[PDB]
Amino acid sequence: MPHAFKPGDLVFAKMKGYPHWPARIDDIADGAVKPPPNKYPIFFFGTHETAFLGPKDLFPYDKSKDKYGKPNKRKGFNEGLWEIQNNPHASYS
Repeated sequence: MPHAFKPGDLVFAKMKGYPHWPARIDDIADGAVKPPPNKYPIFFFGTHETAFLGPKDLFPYDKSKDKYGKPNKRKGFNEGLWEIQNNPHASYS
């Protein structure tokens, strides 16, 4: 059975006006800004942007990749597909 989301989990993350996007649940570094309550820090592959999202917008990668893991015109997306498949836990600073 599923657990709660934890840092390192791989997802497609959905925001308004964008396709479901390859992403990970990030850790929060010591001294870094924490997310609001009930929100997780989402690192978006390819763009390397962070947003704060709730579970309603987070689709586990394994289950969802056959639907969402296809090339997209949007800037950073295909780069994001490479990262999530090939080095999803690397530092992208």
